[PDB]
Amino acid sequence: PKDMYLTWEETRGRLQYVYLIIVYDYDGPETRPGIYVLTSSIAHWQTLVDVARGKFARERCSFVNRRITRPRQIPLCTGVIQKLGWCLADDIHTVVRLDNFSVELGDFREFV
Amino acid sequence: TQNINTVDMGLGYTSNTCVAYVNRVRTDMGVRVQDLFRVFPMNVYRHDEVDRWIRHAAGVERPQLLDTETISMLTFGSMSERNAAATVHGQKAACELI
Amino acid sequence: FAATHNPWASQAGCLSDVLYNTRHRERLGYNSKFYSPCAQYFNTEEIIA
Amino acid sequence: ANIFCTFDHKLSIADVGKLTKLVAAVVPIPQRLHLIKHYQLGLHQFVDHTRGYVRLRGLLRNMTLTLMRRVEGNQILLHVPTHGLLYTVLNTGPVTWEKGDALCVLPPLFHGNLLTLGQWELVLPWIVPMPLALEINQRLLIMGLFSLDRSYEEVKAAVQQLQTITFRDATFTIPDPVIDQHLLIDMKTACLSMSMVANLASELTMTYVRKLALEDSSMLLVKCQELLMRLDRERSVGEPRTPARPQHVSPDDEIARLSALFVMLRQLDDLIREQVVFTVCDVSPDNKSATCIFKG
Amino acid sequence: EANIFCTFDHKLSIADVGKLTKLVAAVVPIPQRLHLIKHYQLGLHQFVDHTRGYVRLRGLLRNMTLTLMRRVEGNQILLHVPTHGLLYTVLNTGPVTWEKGDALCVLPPLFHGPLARENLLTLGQWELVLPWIVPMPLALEINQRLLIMGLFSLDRSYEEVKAAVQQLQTITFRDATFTIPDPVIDQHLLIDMKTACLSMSMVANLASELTMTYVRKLALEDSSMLLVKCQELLMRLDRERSVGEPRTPARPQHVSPDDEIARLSALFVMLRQLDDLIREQVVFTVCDVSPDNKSATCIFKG
Amino acid sequence: RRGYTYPFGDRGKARDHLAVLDRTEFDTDVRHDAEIVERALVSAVILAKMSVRETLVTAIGQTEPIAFVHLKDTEVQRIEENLEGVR
Repeated sequence: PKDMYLTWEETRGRLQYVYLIIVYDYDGPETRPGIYVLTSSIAHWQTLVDVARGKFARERCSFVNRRITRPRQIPLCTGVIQKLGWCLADDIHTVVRLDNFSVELGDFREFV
Repeated sequence: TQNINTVDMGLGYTSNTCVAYVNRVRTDMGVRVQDLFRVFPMNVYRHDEVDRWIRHAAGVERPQLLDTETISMLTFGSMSERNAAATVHGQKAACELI
Repeated sequence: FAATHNPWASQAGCLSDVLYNTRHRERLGYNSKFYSPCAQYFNTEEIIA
Repeated sequence: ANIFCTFDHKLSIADVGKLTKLVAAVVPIPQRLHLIKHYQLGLHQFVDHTRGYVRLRGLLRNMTLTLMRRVEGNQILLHVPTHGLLYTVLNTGPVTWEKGDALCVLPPLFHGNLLTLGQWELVLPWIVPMPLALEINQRLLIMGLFSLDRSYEEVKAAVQQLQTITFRDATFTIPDPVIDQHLLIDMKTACLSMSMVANLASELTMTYVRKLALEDSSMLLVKCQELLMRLDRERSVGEPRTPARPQHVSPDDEIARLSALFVMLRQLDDLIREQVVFTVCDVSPDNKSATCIFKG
Repeated sequence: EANIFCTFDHKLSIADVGKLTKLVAAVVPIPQRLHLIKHYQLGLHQFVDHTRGYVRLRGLLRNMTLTLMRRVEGNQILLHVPTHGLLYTVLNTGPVTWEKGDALCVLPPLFHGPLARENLLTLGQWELVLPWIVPMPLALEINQRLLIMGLFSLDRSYEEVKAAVQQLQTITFRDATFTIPDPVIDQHLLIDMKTACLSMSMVANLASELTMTYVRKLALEDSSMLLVKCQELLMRLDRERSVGEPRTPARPQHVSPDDEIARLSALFVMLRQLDDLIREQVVFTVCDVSPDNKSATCIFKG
Repeated sequence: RRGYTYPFGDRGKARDHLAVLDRTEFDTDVRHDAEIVERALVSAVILAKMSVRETLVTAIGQTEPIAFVHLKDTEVQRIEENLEGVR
């Protein structure tokens, strides 16, 4: 899907891993969770979380803003990473879909 | 793997065993008594200063700073001797009874 | 043919039977790695069973 | 890899009939040794009065699990599972399983049909779904936090409410962590550690947002500092004027604060995390065994 | 895909192939994951650059994929990328004591202390330096000491930070001693401090009115060794804050245990988030070690 | 605040009476004020009695009398003269 797909890359890495990422933007009154499918050349989890923190610090400040504006309501999380697998840089097809897809149903790994 | 097994076919005690001949003494046969402040390491006096004075006057050192091996020393039973440098008399062995 | 040569050691309730009994050391959290050589005469579950 | 677990004792055929009901169950082993005795089998090597719970969960992180495969008359073929391939395990714990649930492993405190020898017993860990595992983990930890003040009665009603556990066909009695008005020692260290971490989290961020916002200071740091001000204002509202934090601190006391914070954070990983072991597949009828993938 | 071939540029002496053939079943980090590579992309010497930062090598080494060395035949070494869950063997070049049942991590090469400079492979302007396959508690201690050296060193003169860092760089692990060579303040280290600060403040907010005072309750109640060793720290804290007395805690007013369960759940979320910044992933879990600690086998990928 | 900073013998029995002392709040009417000050006062005097470690009476169903603590007897007579003049 062209709407949910995004990256921060020239997508010229060879092995493109994929990552499901959702967020929790509290600029709306209840929540406006931006669901996203994210490819990346980067494969390690932690440094990817750091790059995502560098990209999504607006949702973090919105998270702390929800915490100060409503103490009784508990803030649940900020976002959850889960890898799905990996492909090749030519396997994309502009709705963007993949011809081969190795699967890896990883874990719900949260982050703030 | 050879799965052997054996059956005793004795009415009483066939086999004997004699302590025959001694080579050496592995221990110290010394007077270094068993120090209680490791075998009961968590217990301290309620007043802080008197416990500081007692551990000063007995030579036994307090925990210097709180690290994970000290926590494992308090919770588990661990290697809390931190063994001597030179060892010319083998092991060390005694205890206490009032 | 006496009563007891050490009244601070024999009866269940003295200091040594709560200092060297293994089943009484567990009520005080002792360092398990040390071999107390006196701990063979002071037990009861090892002795009476 | 195979493990052969023999018994030095005499094995009664009635106990063989008991043991063949354990055709495929999870058992832990302290070290991967090819030929092993039965004294290292199970969790009877760690049971006592004084250690209790957290010691077993700590010692379960580094143990390797295995499955019984077949039964010879004096040795058991234990089979260490490998990742990705799937096996059929048995539902040992009291909770029944459902499809798709991630299975975690927990020491059986409540346990109460086991192999019986003269000094050695067999005890098998509970194979519980992960949300129930985290649920009873935080239930036991809050029940350990409340352990000092049960002389009052609404807190007795609170721990009585926390005593039971709601799940599908499940009313368990989680055992009391405090025994004879005293806490067992590892839970005492655990609750003390999270208490002091909660204290130093309050008492050090008031310095470190100042120490860190002399760099690029985004709105994250600003709202963090206002939240810290809210915490300070709601903390010392019933107190005299202010805590009045100073700026010129000795270095080594700060080192002893921060190292203590991290080293007591280090001994809480066994409670905050969960080893997922099995992701279950299609279950047998009446839910007494299931084919499961070993996600280890 | 599982096998990759690295070819050398220089001619290889008998000493070169003899040094290489002792490196069977050793670890090699490869960044690029290409099927064929030159020796400039081998190992770690392409990114070894001192006066830059140990956290830089710790960051980029975390992204590089691993392999094992086998079937060396001259002008090719045939590295084999291990896959998940299978049983492989590993020879430790670094002088680290290995114990069974232990889980391993990858760290950049911190020097042993004599500075042996055993490059163990000779080229004209190239070396084969290796990352250290290290047990999990040592790597956890390295990350912890690294973050402590990061947080402490802000806004400090050289004097007190020298007298502290000369104590903090020294580590001990099983009758050994290592140091951290390039501990400098970098950007990734800085953003990890900011996330740790946010997480610690979230732990500060998400504590109830009874978990905060539990250590105070036990300080009234009991006197163990670690009770005193924590009470001195909290007492020095509260005495540097206020010159009054640390108050006895009160009765718990509002008890409604679902708030406490959700409170501890949010505390657990933030504490796992804080804990992941020092914990690295397990890259090898051992099965059995040689009695010489020269090699072992391991059931994990690279 | 003087009760929290003070070291007593035991802390739970002092603690719930201090908690009683924290619940001294009033309304606009004065009918309930004259009955909440007696519970505030019995809590204050049992803190006064337990702070010096003096023996308070502990009969079954017994109340502590509202008494001044550690004063001279002529000062007691003078202060009761003043309170009678208020009466």
